[PDB]
Formats: sequence, structure tokens, C-alpha cells
Amino acid sequence: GADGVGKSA
Amino acid sequence: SHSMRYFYTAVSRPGRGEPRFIAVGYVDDTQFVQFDSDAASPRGEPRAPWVEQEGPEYWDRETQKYKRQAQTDRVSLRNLRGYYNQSEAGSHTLQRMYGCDLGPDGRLLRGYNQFAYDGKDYIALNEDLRSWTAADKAAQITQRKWEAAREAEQRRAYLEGTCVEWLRRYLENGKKTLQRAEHPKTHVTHHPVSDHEATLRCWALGFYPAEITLTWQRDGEDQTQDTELVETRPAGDGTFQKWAAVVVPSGEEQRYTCHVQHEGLPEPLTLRW
Amino acid sequence: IQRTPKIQVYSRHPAENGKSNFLNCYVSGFHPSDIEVDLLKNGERIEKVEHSDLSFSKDWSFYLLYYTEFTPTEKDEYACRVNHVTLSQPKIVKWDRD
Repeated sequence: GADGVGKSA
Repeated sequence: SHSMRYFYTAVSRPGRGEPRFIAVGYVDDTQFVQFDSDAASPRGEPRAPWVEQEGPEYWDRETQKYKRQAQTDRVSLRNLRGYYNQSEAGSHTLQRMYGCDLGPDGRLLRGYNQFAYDGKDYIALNEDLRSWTAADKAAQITQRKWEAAREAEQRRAYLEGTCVEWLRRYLENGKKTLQRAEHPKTHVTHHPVSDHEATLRCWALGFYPAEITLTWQRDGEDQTQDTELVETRPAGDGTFQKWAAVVVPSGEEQRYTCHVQHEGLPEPLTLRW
Repeated sequence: IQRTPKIQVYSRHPAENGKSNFLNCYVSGFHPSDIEVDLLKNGERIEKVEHSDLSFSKDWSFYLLYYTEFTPTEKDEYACRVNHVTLSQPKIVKWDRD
């Protein structure tokens, strides 16, 4: 199960 | 010990559309998932039978996460091109590797979450799962952006909680392939260089996991200086192959021994032509 | 920036004439990831070749497996043809059963 998304670089 | 590792690749291609995002997920040396933003109908795809029988809700959620990640990486590629004052025409790559290592006790040993831009270290989450290491000034911009957003707290939550739970679930559901060791079948081949020399090649076939050592000895001393070693390579069936080779004088073949070390071997393995 | 592929061409199992097998071209240690791989039979490009999903190693270099069903015979020659930005012309690596 992949990580959920965070902020852009 | 075991690990779950995700590998993300985002690649810009100016004048030719939006960046392509690709993800693959692995347990140890076994791939279980793929996503490609360029596919006809992009969805998370099973690559191992032990996730193929997850339900539709699982697959719909993975698919939505990759879709959002692709979008996020598009913005990241643009921001990075700006930080570095790079020209509009160049193609660039952003890579992310993250995951969790489990210790022999079944407990978390190390979570990691790290990034590369154009093949070069950019930023990584430190082992404390709280702070960042930036590799250059540009990456310091991302570091302050992520410190302000409390990004590390979110990544830590995944790495200590959700990541381990998934891996423990896959290790159980896929134990027939994940929790096994195939020892290498081994043989030596002999190839006349001339009338005076010959190559001896030590082979390890069909092993799992990929970790292995092949070493060539002569009467006892290792043959470091003279060993030709190819990189461990996939057979295509879930196992791996490797070889190690030495050029020896004609008639002195018998003095060389090849030494194989692998998890699945029941005892020390020695080969001699 | 820009690492040359390492190329190995080999079969999944030891090649015995007349029994089905798989011919593999493994390309590794390269960067950037755009790469062209063909498998050849007697010089001609093989049509239904498949490949693995793009992944990379600890050092960020990419690797790919290309592969096809085949039945080796005594008479047939096989090879792998790769182009990449680090190569000034396509590189052809012959299949040698050892």
C-alpha cells in the first residue's frame, strides 16, 4: 500500500 | 528481515506533453504493483498473486493515490526547474524511494523516504523520521517548504504505522513466495582462451533472494584482483542468476575453487573444475 | 549525469536445443531512463517482446528486463540491440549460451 501524497517539492 | 520499497520515477518531456509518472512496489526482491500514468486507463496493477485477491476497494485506493502522486510530481518537476534556473527545453527526472525495513523481530528497523533529481541525491528523510537532509541550496527550499508543512510528521505516520502493517499483511498472504529461499544450483564452465590460458566461470542459477557472494580461490587465497563479476540478474521467473570468472593457466585449472554463499544453501558450497 | 547501460543477454534456463525457454536482455545501471531495446533473431527484430516495469537501484540508476519466449536451435543466432543517449551508435550484444 502506497503512501498518501504530501506537498510538492 | 524484510522490506517494502516503493520506487517512483517522474520524467518531464517539454513540447511532448505532461511528465510521465511510473511507480513500482516491491516486497524484498519481488515486485507486487505497477502504475504508469501514460497507460490507456491508468490503474494500479497487480504484479504478484498475493495482492491480486485484494478487493476492489484496495485497488481503487492505490489507483487514486498514484493518480494524485503523478499530479503532485508534475508540480514538483516545475518547481525544481525553477529553483535551479534550468531552461524550458530540457528533460528532467525526479525519483523517490521510500519504504520500511523490518528487523528479525518483525519490528520496524528503519523507515526511509528520499528523493533524487537528475540522478543525484536531492533530499532525504533522516532516520529519526523527523528531520531532513538537503543535498544543495535548491533542496534547502524544499526543506523549508516541508518543515513548514509538517510533511515529515505525515511521512513518519505512514512509515511507522501503515507501511509495516501492509508489509506484515503481504508477508503472511504471500508467504509461499515471499518467505522462502531457493538455493543456487551451481556449476563451473571452462572456455579455452588459447593453448595457454582458459576462463573458469562459476555460475549460480535460480536462487532467491538476490543477495549472494561468489568468490574464486587459488590454493586458499582469494582472487580479488583477477575476478570478473557480472551484476546479479533476474531469470524472469522470480529467481536470479550471477557468475564469477577467472582466466587461469592451461593445466592449472585444478588449483582453483569457487565459493558460493547464499541464505538457502544447507552447507558450505565449494566447486572445482 | 548520464550513465551507460550494462547489457547482458542470456536465457532463463540453460539452453537446450528444441525445448522452450526465454531469451532475456537485462539492461542496468543507466540514466536517464529513456532507452531502446530490441531482441534480434538472425539479425531481425523480434516482434512480441515484453519488458519489466521501470525500476531503479539504490544508486538511482535504472534497470529493465526485456524477454521473449523462444526455442533455441543449433542454427539460430540471437542478440540484443540497445540505444541510449550515452551510446554513439546502437550497441549489439550477441547471445552466447555461456
